[PDB]
Amino acid sequence: NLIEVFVDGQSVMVEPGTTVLQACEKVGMQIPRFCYHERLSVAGNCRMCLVEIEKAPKVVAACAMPVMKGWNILTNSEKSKKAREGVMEFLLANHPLDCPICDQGGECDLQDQSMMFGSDRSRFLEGKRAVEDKNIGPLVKTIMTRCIQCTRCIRFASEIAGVDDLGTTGRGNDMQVGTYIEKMFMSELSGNIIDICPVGALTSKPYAFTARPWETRKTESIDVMDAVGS
Amino acid sequence: QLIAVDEKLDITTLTGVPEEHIKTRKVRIFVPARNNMQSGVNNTKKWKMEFDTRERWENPLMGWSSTADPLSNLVLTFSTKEDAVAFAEKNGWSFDVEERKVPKPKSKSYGANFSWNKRTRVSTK
Amino acid sequence: TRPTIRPRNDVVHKQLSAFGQYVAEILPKYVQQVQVSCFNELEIFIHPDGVIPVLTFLRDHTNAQFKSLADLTAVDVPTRQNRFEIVYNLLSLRFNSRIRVKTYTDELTPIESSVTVYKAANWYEREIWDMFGVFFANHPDLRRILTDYGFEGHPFRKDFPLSGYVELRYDDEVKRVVAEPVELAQEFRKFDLNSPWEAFPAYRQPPE
Amino acid sequence: TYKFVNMREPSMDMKSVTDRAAQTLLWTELVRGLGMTLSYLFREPATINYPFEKGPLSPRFRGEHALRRYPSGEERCIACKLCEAVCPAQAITIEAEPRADGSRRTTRYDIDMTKCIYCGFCQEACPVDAIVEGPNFEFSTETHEELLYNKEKLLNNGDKWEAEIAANIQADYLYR
Amino acid sequence: LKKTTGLVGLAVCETPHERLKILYTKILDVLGQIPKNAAYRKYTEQITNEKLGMVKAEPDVKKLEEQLQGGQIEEVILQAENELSLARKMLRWKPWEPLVEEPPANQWKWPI
Amino acid sequence: GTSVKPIFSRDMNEAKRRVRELYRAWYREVPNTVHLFQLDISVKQGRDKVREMFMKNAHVTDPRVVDLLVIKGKMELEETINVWKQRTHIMRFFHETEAPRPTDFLSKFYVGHDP
Amino acid sequence: GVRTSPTGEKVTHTGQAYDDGDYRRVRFSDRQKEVNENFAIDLIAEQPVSEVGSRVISCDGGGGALGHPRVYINLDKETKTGTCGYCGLQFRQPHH
Amino acid sequence: ASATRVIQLLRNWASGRDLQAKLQLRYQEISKRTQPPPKLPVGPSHKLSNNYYCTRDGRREAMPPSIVMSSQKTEKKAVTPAPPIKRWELSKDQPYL
Ligand code: SF4
Ligand code: SF4
Ligand code: SF4
Ligand code: SF4
Ligand code: FES
Ligand SMILES: [Mg+2]
Ligand SMILES: [Zn+2]
Repeated sequence: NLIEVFVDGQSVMVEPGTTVLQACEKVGMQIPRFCYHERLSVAGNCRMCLVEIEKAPKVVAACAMPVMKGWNILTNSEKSKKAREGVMEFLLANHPLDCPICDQGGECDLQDQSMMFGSDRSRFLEGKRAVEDKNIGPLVKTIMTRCIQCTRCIRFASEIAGVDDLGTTGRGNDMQVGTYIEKMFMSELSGNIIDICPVGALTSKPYAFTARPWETRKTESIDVMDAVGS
Repeated sequence: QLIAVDEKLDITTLTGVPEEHIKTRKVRIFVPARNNMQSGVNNTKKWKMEFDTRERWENPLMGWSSTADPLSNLVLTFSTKEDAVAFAEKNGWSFDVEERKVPKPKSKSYGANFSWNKRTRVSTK
Repeated sequence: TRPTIRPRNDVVHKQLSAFGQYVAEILPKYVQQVQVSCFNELEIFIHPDGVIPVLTFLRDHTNAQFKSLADLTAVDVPTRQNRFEIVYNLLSLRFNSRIRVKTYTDELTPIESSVTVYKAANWYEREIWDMFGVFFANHPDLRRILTDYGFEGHPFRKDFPLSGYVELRYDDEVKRVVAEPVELAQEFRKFDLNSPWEAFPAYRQPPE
Repeated sequence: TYKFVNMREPSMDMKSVTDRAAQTLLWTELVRGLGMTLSYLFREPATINYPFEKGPLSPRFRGEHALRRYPSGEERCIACKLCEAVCPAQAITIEAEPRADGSRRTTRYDIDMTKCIYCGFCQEACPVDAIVEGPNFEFSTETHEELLYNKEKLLNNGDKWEAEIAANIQADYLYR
Repeated sequence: LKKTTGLVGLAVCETPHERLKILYTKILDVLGQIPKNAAYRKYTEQITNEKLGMVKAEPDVKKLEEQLQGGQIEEVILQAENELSLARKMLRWKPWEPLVEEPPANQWKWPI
Repeated sequence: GTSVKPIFSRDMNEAKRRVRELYRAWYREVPNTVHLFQLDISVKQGRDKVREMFMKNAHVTDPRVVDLLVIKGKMELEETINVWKQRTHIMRFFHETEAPRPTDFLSKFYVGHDP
Repeated sequence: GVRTSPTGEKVTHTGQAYDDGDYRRVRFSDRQKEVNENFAIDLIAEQPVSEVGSRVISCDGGGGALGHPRVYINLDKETKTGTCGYCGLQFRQPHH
Repeated sequence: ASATRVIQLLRNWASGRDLQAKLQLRYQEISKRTQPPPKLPVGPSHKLSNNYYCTRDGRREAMPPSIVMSSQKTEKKAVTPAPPIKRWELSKDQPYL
């Protein structure tokens, strides 16, 4: 049967094996996340989803930790806020200043989560990291200095598209996401990496520089290019 | 005492809208789809009523995008589908209602990435 | 100390809460709800037919001498059954305070005119009618105040378009100004500015 | 505290009564007004000899708009549309595309000077100091269309007023 | 005694105490018609008896004004008249009755 | 609510009475409006326009809506009587400078995308 | 470097030029077409390529606070120059 | 300014005040149009440690208004919105004009 957990003291009935992030979503709280995608596997590396359990001295990765009976999840606690601020601080410390020239622009998860969960000032007094851009076809434009090594594109590529030509090379702060060779990521499902990349590292090349998200009007229609009716 | 009106509410004669934009307009009541470029779901909370798209042409001078439809930018926010339907009915516009699409609950397990005998094992991290 | 955070005033908060309890006890027939905002502003939500008694009490009572009608306006919320929300802001000089009284109404339900309590209610209610379509029952002279002569529709409603439906120009054939359907050389560009990430946890609503 | 503007009362003694009677019969305060006007007549006027003498201005002055360049000659604007987003009057229209060398550069940059309120938000929001409100204000036109600027006109304004704009930005950029 | 009250249209009263006693007695007489359990009657009776006690124990007008803390004695008289008229109106209105009608399910919700 | 608060007129009979009273008030005013504003229209044209404006709301079956309509009609009349309006608005009632909008499907198809 | 269309109308730096049969060319009759003669692409081509002995360079456009936001360019791919895209400036490691 | 003494004396007699003490035209007494460069102060929240935004987030301290009374849900003394305003004291600087 369902077990009883608590989110900020509010009782929730969840199935065994449900994660902390899913319990908070069920109660109505969307925990900030970068590497977590519901359609993909659980990676738990960006560490942005760390939350505090009421009696646990250590924060837990909400996207990977299954809930136990009688767990009180403190979503808006001081420890959770400090953890989110620290993770955002590291991300933006190594992130480059490209927002005006970056197509992700006003629809960026890094920007929005920085404005909602991170600090507003920088303590980084050193130089930043620069990463050589790759070329993976005429559809996806890669500016890899903006990558946050969230491994969404790798996981999507392998699991969904059945193509394992993406991965991380090297280790440490020098880890780079790409192909390691001049190979184009050509597949019939290669725009979804543009969609799911939380930052502007992977962007649409035909759409490059043309518009900004706040200007666009969204019309909900269907697809006719095939018989799927997407 | 207090009178009773056993008839549907209709304020079209009082709103002042032209008959063309009363009769030939079909609004769309729906919950907006999540912007696929972001994982945030806070913009998919409230129902929205929006009108149908009309013609836009190019200005002969300066090449701007002209219009002739007053209700082009008119978008209304409603807390409930019933509230939006009642508003549309009392204002007399036609309406198409689309049901809210909520993601189905999914079973996620970190340990499935290292299955001993299942295909769920991942080849990289 | 926190230099960037506005300080709170517990004394004023407690005084306003006590006075809200006082008025709620005095007038149970109309007072539906009482609130005190965290920046020390008292609000009273009453039944729409209690406007005259509540305003007369808050004006003439010795402990509530709200002589001055600071403001009177309406707020349009289409998603509610009673969309229009009539707001009265009152100032008490003797006790150096302010109060707010909020009632509700829809298109076809009149609201009793409060010109017998405050004289500024005359023009304030004329403006409310002109801009929202709310009719006030016993108004000495209820007519449009701000819109053009013969203007159709009430501009401040949420469902009234920003540019309206008609525009004016001088037509030389008829030697007079004419009103023609609106047509913009450059259409107003609608921006979707809301971020999809929740900003304030304290105001989160139950998913329901 | 407070003070009374008109609460005095005149003394009813014979000398004061006679003084008031003399003021009534002999228009003393009217003569005082005449004397003040005569003083102003003999003073020096404050009129400047326009257009040969120009009124004072400051480096922060908001005038005609301009699009600037880097010293290399490359345009500063990167088509980020921050000015278009922040423009209160929606007087800026921008359309961009990748250039022949792949740069993020605008193809259309229009400012409607009959719609702009000259509020200066565009030069505040610009992260590259591309769009500026220059010092020129004598640009009245005989036709409406001449006030609908485009990218060519704004670049011409920048090239025409670059020295003064650069000097003003150097003078006032430490307050920004 | 004093030349003016400092307010335009507010005449000086040469008999403040008698007028105040008369007005407070009239207010108390009107409040007797209101039902005992009504909360308007209790508070108004309390404040009226509190203020009526001060006017009968202080013959000096200035010290009485300082005790009442209601502006000048003319302003106090005007407020007593307003309170009397309000008491009559409240006797007509009968607002001690239970709530006329509860609002709809979501009428004061915000944001919405 | 089942017991809706009436503005006045209670049922539809008194609302019709008010409609007829307002119609008489407008009808007796058209000669004065033509004379004072120096309109170039006929008195018959003004009466026909008043009749048409009354008839475009003939389908209303709600007494409150009818009461609001007659209130706004009295407002419009008092604007005309006091010469608050000009010839501009009185002629705005006539749409004298609009091209005849096509109403057939074929003409609408030819001119543009308008339904 | 301005160029002339076959209809005799100068082309702007965006390639704008009305067609031969376009009626909108009548607006320039008895008047002039506002065209800027300086092309940013040509000028930035005229600018040379810098050579610095480091894998990562930092560009701010010069002037400090008067320039563009500071960015870092990775000079690892020797087949091409690293271009700061705020100002279109090319840097290169010394090969050979 | 630049004027003859006779005209200045005539102005002083007609106006009754020494005009040269307080004129209405500016003669080199105003600050020069060129000024040394400034260096503005940085601010209170520009520290490198013990400065977390969660401890100084003004917006997140805002709270929904407290519901004092809701119909849905001894002898107490009557109260007032606030203590009555104290009488204003007449100005010692210049009580009467
Ligand atoms: S990915 Fe986001 S944070 Fe990074 S440059 Fe682009 S908009 Fe800015
Ligand atoms: S390129 Fe994008 S999706 Fe891939 S790991 Fe980097 S941030 Fe994630
Ligand atoms: S000054 Fe203000 S109104 Fe004018 S273009 Fe700039 S942002 Fe727009
Ligand atoms: S803010 Fe500056 S860089 Fe951005 S689009 Fe406007 S002018 Fe160009
Ligand atoms: S969302 Fe959980 S660690 Fe990334
Ligand atoms: Mg992306
Ligand atoms: Zn640069």
